[PDB]
Amino acid sequence: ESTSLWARFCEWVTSTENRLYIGWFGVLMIPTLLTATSVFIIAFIAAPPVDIDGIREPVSGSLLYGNNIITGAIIPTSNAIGLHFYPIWEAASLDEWLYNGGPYQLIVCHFFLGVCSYMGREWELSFRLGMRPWIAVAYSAPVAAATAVFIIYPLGQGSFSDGMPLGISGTFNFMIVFQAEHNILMHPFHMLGVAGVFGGSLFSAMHGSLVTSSLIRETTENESANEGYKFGQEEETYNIVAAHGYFGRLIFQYASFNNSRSLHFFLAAWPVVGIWFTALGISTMAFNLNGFNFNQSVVDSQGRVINTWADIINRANLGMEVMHERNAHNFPLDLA
Amino acid sequence: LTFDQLQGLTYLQVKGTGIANTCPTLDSGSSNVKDLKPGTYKLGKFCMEPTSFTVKEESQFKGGDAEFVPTKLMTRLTYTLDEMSGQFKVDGSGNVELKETDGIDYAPVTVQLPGGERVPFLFSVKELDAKGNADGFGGEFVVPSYRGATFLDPKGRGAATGYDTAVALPAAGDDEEYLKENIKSAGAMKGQAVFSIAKVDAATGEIAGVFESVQPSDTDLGAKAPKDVKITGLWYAQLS
Amino acid sequence: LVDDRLAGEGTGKILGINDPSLFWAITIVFTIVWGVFYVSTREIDAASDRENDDDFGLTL
Amino acid sequence: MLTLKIFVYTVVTFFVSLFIFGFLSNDPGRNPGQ
Amino acid sequence: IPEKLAFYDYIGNNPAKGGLFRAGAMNSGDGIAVGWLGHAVFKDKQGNEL
Amino acid sequence: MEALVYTFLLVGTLGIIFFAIFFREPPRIV
Amino acid sequence: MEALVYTFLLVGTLGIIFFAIFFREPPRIV
Amino acid sequence: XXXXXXXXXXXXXXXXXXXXXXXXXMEVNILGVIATALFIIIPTSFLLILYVKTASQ
Amino acid sequence: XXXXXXXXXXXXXXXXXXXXXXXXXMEVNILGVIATALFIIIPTSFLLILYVKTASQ
Amino acid sequence: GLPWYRVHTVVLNDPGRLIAVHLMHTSLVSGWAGSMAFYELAVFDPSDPVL
Amino acid sequence: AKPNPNKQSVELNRTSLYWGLLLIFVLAVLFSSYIFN
Ligand code: CLA
Ligand code: CLA
Ligand code: CLA
Ligand SMILES: CCCCCCCCCCCCCCCC(=O)OC[C@H](CO[C@@H]1O[C@H](CS(=O)(=O)O)[C@@H](O)[C@H](O)[C@H]1O)OC(=O)CCCCCCCCCCCCCCC
Ligand SMILES: CCCCCCCCCCCCCCCC(=O)OC[C@H](CO[C@@H]1O[C@H](CS(=O)(=O)O)[C@@H](O)[C@H](O)[C@H]1O)OC(=O)CCCCCCCCCCCCCCC
Ligand SMILES: CCCCCCCCCCCCCCCC(=O)OC[C@H](COP(=O)(O)OC[C@@H](O)CO)OC(=O)CCCCCCCCCCCCCCC
Ligand code: OEX
Ligand SMILES: [Cl-]
Repeated sequence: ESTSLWARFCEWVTSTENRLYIGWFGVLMIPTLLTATSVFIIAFIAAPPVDIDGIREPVSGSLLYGNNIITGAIIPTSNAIGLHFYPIWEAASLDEWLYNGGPYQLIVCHFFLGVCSYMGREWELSFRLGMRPWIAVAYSAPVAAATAVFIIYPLGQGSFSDGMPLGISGTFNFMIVFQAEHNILMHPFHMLGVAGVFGGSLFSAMHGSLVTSSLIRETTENESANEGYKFGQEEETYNIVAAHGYFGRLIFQYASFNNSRSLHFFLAAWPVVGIWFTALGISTMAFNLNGFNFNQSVVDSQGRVINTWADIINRANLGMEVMHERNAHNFPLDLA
Repeated sequence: LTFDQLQGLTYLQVKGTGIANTCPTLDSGSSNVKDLKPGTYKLGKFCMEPTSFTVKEESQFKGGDAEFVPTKLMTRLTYTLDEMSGQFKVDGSGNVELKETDGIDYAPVTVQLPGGERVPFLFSVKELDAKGNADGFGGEFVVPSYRGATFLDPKGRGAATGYDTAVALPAAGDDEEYLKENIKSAGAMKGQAVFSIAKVDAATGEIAGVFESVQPSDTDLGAKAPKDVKITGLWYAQLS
Repeated sequence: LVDDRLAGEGTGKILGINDPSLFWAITIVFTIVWGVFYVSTREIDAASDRENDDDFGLTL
Repeated sequence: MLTLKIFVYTVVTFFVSLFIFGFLSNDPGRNPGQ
Repeated sequence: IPEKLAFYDYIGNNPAKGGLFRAGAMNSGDGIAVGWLGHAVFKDKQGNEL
Repeated sequence: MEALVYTFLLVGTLGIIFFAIFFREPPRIV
Repeated sequence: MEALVYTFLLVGTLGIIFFAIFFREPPRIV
Repeated sequence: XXXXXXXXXXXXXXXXXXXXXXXXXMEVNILGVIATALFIIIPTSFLLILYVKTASQ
Repeated sequence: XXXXXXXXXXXXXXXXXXXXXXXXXMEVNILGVIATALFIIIPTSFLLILYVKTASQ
Repeated sequence: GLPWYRVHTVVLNDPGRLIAVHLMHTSLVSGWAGSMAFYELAVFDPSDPVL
Repeated sequence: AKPNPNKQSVELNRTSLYWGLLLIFVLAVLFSSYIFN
């Protein structure tokens, strides 16, 4: 029916017959994520060492430069750059761009646009399929966490060098330095984050085990129980009342969800809310609102400080603080 | 930009432009240092902006004709020495003696050779004492160690601070294989710089010209042999 | 100096336009996309089966 | 590098323009309900 | 002092000093023991033993 | 040689991902 | 290493002979 | 000639290069190549045997 | 004095034994192990895939 | 069924899948050339062209 | 679209498996000494 080029293009873009839905957020998601993917793979394999701390001490993060999969990483941008925009065209040579940690900014900037567009693309397909539009809201929790460690934390700290390195061992260095400077473990938001993932892991195991325990017999013992379910079934494949009866006796009757809709909202809310707060926690600690500091909180009658477990944590925090970025500090306070 | 032109610009009009890394140009003036009254002047605003970095490489093609190959700058516009002060003595016969005292007088620079080899060096004119005529007056200067005595290597080993062994290897540490790396030294070296006067403004007490400097590279606290770096560029100063 | 660079970093230029050619790159592309969109609005609205009067658009 | 900058400005503007005029093309009407 | 007895007093023969992926024999880690170097007694300048 | 193994393992995993998406068993209604 | 790989190849070849004789496909008339 | 033999080593380096500045890493187990190859092929073959058997019926 | 001659003084052999009584540790390319392994497993898997498919009819 | 040495004979009379099969060998040959060059560039030492 | 009419099914009887396994192992035994060299 449509004869105009744009009318035909817009029909193809929003077409739900494509193998992978594109949509209008996809014309932003696909080019940005492919750009970040291409440079990430190339940089993870063959990028030269990067002077991350701005002290002319390059750090090797590539496979072809002596790293394995665990220790390989895309090194963050140089501390000399700071938060300044460093596209490849602002560098005199591509060798200089690689030396100063250019690929990190290219990945992070295009990746942030990709996940934001991926979130919108999740809404768009739901609208095209006529379903309720809040899977994207649940996806905002991991997006916030990714945005916090790649954008907001570098923003508050003043440098992209303080972002999370794009690597496995680089991630661990990010966490350890983060504990030493902010005491993230004592922050109530990582506490909520831990309850979000420990609880989410618990609820996933319980919901999965309770549904599996209640499968209605539809197969023999020489076949997988999965065969008892046919894709497109109009009837239920497990007995919800039986599962509620088991969990009702397990703790007590009113500690169990009799409602599948309430149960599944709880399965979604608990991890999403938990990840929202731990994402906020990193964002708040980006502006140096650190976790609880109970050092020397307990003192005896004469004033002698009685140590607690918090003070032992401070001893570990002290060790990381005096060792991270060994040659980078000329002055006693780590204000940056 | 002359010195007066630069002073007529706000910091926000310079920040990011890159002209902050340029020595002032001396226009008009004269080409004869004789216009300078003989005496001992006070060197001020002395600045040396490089125009080229070349590093000598041993020739694998035999012949021993080690030549200065071209390089690519790696650390951006952070390589001009400025605010350098001292004394400048002018002789009636045209003899010139320059002596630097304070100021930046040093800047870490890294360049990359063909093949992907980053060669760092500490471009410096520290304790520069040059004597000669107006057309060419050269002298030697102190090139301090690229890394200070308290610089810790990725294994925590340093000169004045750090481990003296490979702690990662409790048994094979302190072996003959690692003796060179375990022991670190921060001794300095020396370089030769030849200056030349091209423009001299007697009225404003400003001089300018070109220079050529040859100095060793970073030795990695004594872990590697230094290469030879030739730095050619412009220079400017204000006698007062 | 030793090398050449755009030297536009941290200079507060409108839309990052260091040279006027970038303006033509953005303007020409936007005009083209706007051009093909403009001559297709009627066809797109016709699919709605309603006329884009003061009562057109998703409304609850 | 300017050639690279102009190419990227052309490319980024192209995909952003499609995004902008894509949602201006009676997007809300593209739904399976009535 | 028997050299066998002294060899037991070496932390390299401790089974809690290895690694999960430091594969092979203990000889592959710190070498093959050749001989005892004798007990090392450290003395201060004034003669006190450290 | 380890770099060869690491790169082969990584691109091998991405190869499986590509095939799992496009060369999958289509979900057919009953 | 070579001596271990030579022995496995040889005993591996002998193992195939054993299966080819006793665990063979039986020849059946029509 | 041993003087000239060591003259080249201290001078311009020898051939065959290495990935990046240095990637020899001779400490690498090398047996890990066989371990990685055997851990890939043996289970992969097991899975492919079952799938092809299944896909053909 | 220095124990540099101590390990030298160990003229009596002290090392894990070689496979031969006359010592068998010769320079063979360890790539032979991988090449032999790949040449065995890859075609063996190919044959087993085809046979198990056929045997299942 | 088909003997193992006659499997690739299925595209004998299928012009569309013959092109696909010849496009696959071309993909592998081109992929080898790029892989071979990258491997050689990781090993080649250009320091001493004469000797 | 319609299914491809050129579909065939590969076959390998047990005696072919033994021949194939014998060739691979015998050829490996032959060339292993040279590959190690
Ligand atoms: C309870 C069983 C057991 C135990 C306690 C040992 C113990 C020992 N063995 Mg041994 N061995 C065993 C079973 C066992 N073996 C079996 C079943 C075999 C036949 C394969 C062998 C064959 C064997 C050989 C050929 C050798 C030994 C050797 C040794 C000694 C060195 C240990 C070592 O470095 O291992 C190291 C263990 C690891 C590096 C990793 C452990 C496994 C991890 C934790 C499991 C992870 C899953 C898996 C690895 C994932 C694969 C990923 C893929 C990329 C590979 C040691 C005392 C060596 C020796 O000292 O010679 C005298 C020697 O060369 N063993
Ligand atoms: C471009 C060259 C070419 C092409 C397109 C073909 C195509 C074909 N040949 Mg053929 N052939 C060729 C060259 C070629 N051949 C040469 C040079 C020889 C002499 C050795 C033969 C000898 C030959 C015989 C005896 C037979 C065929 C058969 C066939 C048909 C089925 C093949 C099959 O399914 O087996 C598939 C093979 C396998 C599944 C495994 C075998 C692969 C070999 C043994 C090793 C693999 C090498 C490596 C992986 C790839 C690199 C090779 C490259 C360097 C050249 C098919 C249409 C068969 C036929 O006629 O059908 C009725 C048959 O009986 N060919
Ligand atoms: C735009 C396409 C293109 C281009 C520009 C190149 C360019 C190049 N290729 Mg490549 N290649 C391509 C496509 C391309 N290739 C494709 C599609 C494949 C997959 C088949 C390959 C596979 C490939 C391999 C395996 C190799 C290269 C290699 C090379 C490099 C050297 C080529 C050479 O000198 O060999 C010379 C080329 C020939 C001698 C071709 C001769 C053609 C014969 C003689 C034709 C005779 C019959 C003919 C029909 C005559 C009848 C008609 C007549 C009467 C007029 C070179 C940079 C080599 C390399 O260095 O690796 C990086 C290498 O080995 N390529
Ligand atoms: C050490 C191991 C190597 C690691 C390599 C990692 C990368 C590749 C991983 C592949 C893993 C997946 C295997 C199973 C796939 C499967 O079942 O496909 C499903 C289809 C179904 O059959 C086809 O199906 C079609 C439709 S459908 O798929 O059935 O819907 C139908 O039309 C057609 O008739 C029928 O034949 O199978 C195929 O025909 C696919 C082609 C055969 C598989 C080839 C895989 C190897 C490719 C080479 C990779 C190495 C070199 C790459 C160079 C660029
Ligand atoms: C010699 C010692 C071992 C050396 C191993 C060396 C490796 C190479 C040789 C083995 C691999 C090749 C064999 C292929 C088998 C085949 O095609 O026929 C399939 C056979 C035929 O029997 C089936 O038996 C059927 C009866 S029933 O259906 O099972 O009742 C009947 O129909 C018919 O006989 C047949 O179909 O099926 C089997 O039941 C055989 C069992 C599976 C094969 C075992 C392989 C591993 C052997 C042991 C390995 C460890 C050795 C150390 C021992 C301590
Ligand atoms: C990517 C690389 C990996 C792919 C490799 C794939 C391997 C290709 C398959 C090759 C092996 C299978 C072919 C043989 C299996 C086989 O016999 O197939 C059977 C075939 C004839 O049988 P049919 O045609 O009746 O059946 C074929 C089957 O497909 C159906 O069952 O014979 C041949 O094809 C020629 C082989 C004769 C003998 C081959 C080698 C003989 C040498 C024996 C050496 C040992 C003794 C030496 C003493 C000196
Ligand atoms: O850059 Mn990365 O880590 Ca944030 O704290 Mn200050 O700065 Mn540096 O030190 Mn600590
Ligand atoms: Cl650190």
